[PDB]
Amino acid sequence: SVVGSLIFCLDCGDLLENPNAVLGSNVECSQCKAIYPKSQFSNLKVVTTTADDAFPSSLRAKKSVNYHTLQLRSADEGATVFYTCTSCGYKFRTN
Amino acid sequence: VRKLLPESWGFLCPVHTPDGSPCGLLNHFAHKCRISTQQSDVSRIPSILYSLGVAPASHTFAAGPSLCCVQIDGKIIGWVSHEQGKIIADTLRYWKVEGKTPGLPIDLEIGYVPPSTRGQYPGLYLFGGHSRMLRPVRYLPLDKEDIVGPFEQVYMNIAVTPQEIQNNVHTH
Amino acid sequence: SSKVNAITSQVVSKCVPDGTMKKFPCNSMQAMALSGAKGSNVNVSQIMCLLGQQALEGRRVPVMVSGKTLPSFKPYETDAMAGGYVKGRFYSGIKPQEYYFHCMAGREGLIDTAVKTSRSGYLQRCLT
Amino acid sequence: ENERNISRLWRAFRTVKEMVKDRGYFITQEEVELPLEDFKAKYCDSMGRPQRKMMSFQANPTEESISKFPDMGSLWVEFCDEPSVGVKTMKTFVIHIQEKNFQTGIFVYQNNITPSAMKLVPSIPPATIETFNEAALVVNITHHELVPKHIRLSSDEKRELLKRYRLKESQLPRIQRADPVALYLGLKRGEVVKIIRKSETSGRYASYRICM
Amino acid sequence: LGIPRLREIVMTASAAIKTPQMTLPIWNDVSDEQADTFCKSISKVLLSEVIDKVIVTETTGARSYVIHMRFFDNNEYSEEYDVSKEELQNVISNQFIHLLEAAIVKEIKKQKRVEANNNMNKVQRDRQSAIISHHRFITKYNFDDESGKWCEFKLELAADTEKLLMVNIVEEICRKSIIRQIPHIDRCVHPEPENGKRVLVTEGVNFQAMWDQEAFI
Amino acid sequence: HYGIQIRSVRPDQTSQTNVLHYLNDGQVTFRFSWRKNEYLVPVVMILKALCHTSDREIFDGIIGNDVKDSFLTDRLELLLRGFKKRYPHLQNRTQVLQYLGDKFRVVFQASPDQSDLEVGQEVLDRIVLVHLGKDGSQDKFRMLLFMIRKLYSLVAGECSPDNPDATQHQEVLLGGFLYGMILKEKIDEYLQNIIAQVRMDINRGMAINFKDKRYMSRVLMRVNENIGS
DNA sequence: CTACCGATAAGCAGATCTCTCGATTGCGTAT
DNA sequence: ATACGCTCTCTGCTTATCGGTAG
RNA sequence: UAAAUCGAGAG
Ligand SMILES: [Zn+2]
Repeated sequence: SVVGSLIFCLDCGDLLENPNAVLGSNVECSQCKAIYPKSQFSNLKVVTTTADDAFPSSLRAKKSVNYHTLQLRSADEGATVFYTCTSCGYKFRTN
Repeated sequence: VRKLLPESWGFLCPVHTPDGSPCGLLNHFAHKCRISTQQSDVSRIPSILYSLGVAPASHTFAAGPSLCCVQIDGKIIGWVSHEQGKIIADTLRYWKVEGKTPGLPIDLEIGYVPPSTRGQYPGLYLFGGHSRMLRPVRYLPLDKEDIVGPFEQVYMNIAVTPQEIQNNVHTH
Repeated sequence: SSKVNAITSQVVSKCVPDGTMKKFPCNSMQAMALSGAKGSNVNVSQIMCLLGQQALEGRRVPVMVSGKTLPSFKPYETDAMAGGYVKGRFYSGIKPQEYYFHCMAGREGLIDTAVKTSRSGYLQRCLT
Repeated sequence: ENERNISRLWRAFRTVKEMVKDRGYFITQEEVELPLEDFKAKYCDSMGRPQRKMMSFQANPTEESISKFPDMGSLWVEFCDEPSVGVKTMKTFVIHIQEKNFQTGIFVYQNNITPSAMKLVPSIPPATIETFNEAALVVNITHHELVPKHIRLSSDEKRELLKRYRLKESQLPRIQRADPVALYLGLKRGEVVKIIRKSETSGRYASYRICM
Repeated sequence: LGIPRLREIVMTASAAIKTPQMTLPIWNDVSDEQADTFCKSISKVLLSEVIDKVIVTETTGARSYVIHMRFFDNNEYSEEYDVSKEELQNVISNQFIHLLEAAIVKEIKKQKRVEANNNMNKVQRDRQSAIISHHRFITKYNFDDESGKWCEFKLELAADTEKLLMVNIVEEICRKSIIRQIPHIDRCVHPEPENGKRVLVTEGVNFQAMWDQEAFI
Repeated sequence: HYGIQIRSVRPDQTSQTNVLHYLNDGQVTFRFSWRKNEYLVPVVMILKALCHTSDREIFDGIIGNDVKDSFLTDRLELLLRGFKKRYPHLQNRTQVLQYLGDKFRVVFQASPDQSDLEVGQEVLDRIVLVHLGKDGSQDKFRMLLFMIRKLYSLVAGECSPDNPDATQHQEVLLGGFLYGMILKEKIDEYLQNIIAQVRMDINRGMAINFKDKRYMSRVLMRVNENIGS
């Protein structure tokens, strides 16, 4: 029920309240109003690295330096080749 | 906004445009560009899409550019990977040009946006509605006539003449 | 653009007036281009040697999202012609891709011509 | 780093002497062409920290200046050792100007002059008082390439100018009383500055700007 | 360049010129090796130009934050911008944290509607205590005083506060935090000499600061 | 400056434009226009009004298998908690729909007999993603989830912004379709005119009988039926 | 503690060559 | 047949309000 | 005899 930094009710799925904004040792759902103990929800740890693009600079850039084969149906079946030779114009397919 | 663009190849005439105030704004169609005027029968397409490998969106549990969203006329139909999305896009083109399957109209525009690094949002889109801009190109397999649109065109390679065809990179 | 312009300059240096079939003063095109009656050296170069690189607002031909400069060019094609380098000349005609790029350049020229006249009257009015 | 402050003060003192000499008072080139070590010996104590009380000096009009401008009087140049100017310093400076009867005294401060102190600058006519920041005098503006030669005209030459072109005082081109060159020369509203302007088409030619 | 420039000069008399520039002559004494480095001693350096990345570790239940800042190698930015560890660390201690805390407090006010070594030496503890005392809600601080390639510090907020982005805030502050800058000047260049004279071209206008450098200009 | 604009068309070839704005505060705003002025609504309201949804259903429909993506998780947490903070009473679909119908009753010229729930459903069916039409509430919900994910992908710098000037993203108003839609608007105006006539009859006259053919033919002659002009 | 001097954030105004044709010009009650 | 009420600006100036001085 | 607005053009 715990993903990221938010906790979802296991009965209905409404977003639960922020634990540190409720009286201790009990979390109550907003709609179905089930019983949720504040235990076992110890760490809402979320890490967030920057965009790796928010800091454009000069030193930043220095760490970055006729026949057709077609797949028709699915990845299992082999590729089918369609030839159309310019010598005569005769076109044909091959598997 | 007045610039001539490579996307208008075959739809807007590069030459026919008044000189002066209306330059770039008032332009004309290419002489073989037929504008769609009636909805194509896109009723059977979701069924054949499911057979190809599309996973129906009703019970999929998927989202994001990491998967290929398969949509029709502005309605999500399924979620299949980018590789299989390209496979089914080419399959749909082949079946639509080879006018055997009844569920695929010849005017079905197949806009496939493959994954790219910070490019356009990927996914498979199918259009069959009114007012679309369509032009006839020659599908090189089967050596037949295909109809393409501006959205569908900017990702596939159409040789301007058969003498300039290259292997494995040109399909029209 | 610099490299393709260097190639263009080499072609023009080699192929005129040495490569011309008719020479000045008999060649009236060169006769009226050298004397200043009408035209320039770049005009006869385009007529007789090549059109050269087509410049869109100082850059080359615009690129689509897919990386194609045109439907007939593979994505990110490392070609001078793909970027807008016309090797053809008005004597022997130009290819459809070169035709499209030249149309882009001519349209940009007309747009600039229209927008330049409107951009200068107010300065003279204020000064006067 | 204190050497940088010493050098800046030396440059400011040199430019102040150049300004006084240009204004028409007698300053010999020995004072202007003062070597840095000579300045340190003459104005820096054992610790090397300069004292700005000894830098204050007095100047008198030259013979030519008295011949041309008979109304000129003694000039008193003051430096403020205090890092700021308050009511106490400004009023004391004004009284020091008055008690010695100086016709003009120019004030050089360090950081800023308190607005309560700024009220006493126009307090005492006719002896005007001028305010100059030390950091604004590190480089003499009139030595710049673009600035021309400005020479304040005497009353007789002003009469001759306004008679030759048949002008009112106002029809002349105007130079702002607060622009740097007018503060440099010490222009009081009404008098004209002749400008020897080097032209691209005519070489030297003379313009005239009245200060208003 | 062109008619718009005329529009700036004649029509508007813009004191706020769109692209101000300043030309500086060069004494024949100085050499191009000194010239290339002098233009780097005046050009502005934002704090963001040296940060490789920023990692925000938010653990709520009082809110906690580990605002780790990963820099480029010291040999890299100590050469590209001539910025040493001491100057960068002082800018972070004095300028960056103040702006960050001000922005956080402002946002809350408007919304009311490889492992680093744990052990520290004697002086670092006192510096941490001083930084905690001078700022509002910092409970930890450390700088890589030996290598200058990271900076980790804590940030405690009231447990009642709701979620903040805490990455856009750091992104905005870092681009506006300044290591070194001469006022109204953002960059100095050393273009090729034209018509013989050697000239430095700067993208800002501050005569008073250029008056100091008699040695070079 | 980010956003997701969509132009949907009903079967009769008339268009409604829906614009999803992204606010630096963290909330996304649905924007439309009814007669000649714009209206704005937090998109969580419309998401819950379209069909019976939990709060984790939206989380799963927006955040896919990428549970470990911090950007998307933080933005969606901000959005959901903002909706909870601003509207703490709205808990089920019908209540949200009733609130929406109460908010949009005067502008839509809703009849006095319309329940707030049904007028809210009508406002939904007339505004948000009309190209799915009625009975497509599930499809409208999926489309909105896709559009929100696309907006978040754009603001994260993982997608190029589509160029409206490029012909790749354009269509043609044929003129005949414009003729049809302007004629439809004129017919709608005609119906409104006859209703306004019988309204001015209610407040002034007395010989009024809705079941009388005579009254119908009498009040029909009082309007301007010359649509062709 | 309170009144004067500024110092920005926000709102508001006007504005960005000549010449030739054709076509239209409103409705909504009340009497 | 007929008369009277009506949704992608550049440059400033000008206003409102926020801090600091010193009175 | 007039005026706007729209539209089309010329240099
Ligand atoms: Zn619940």
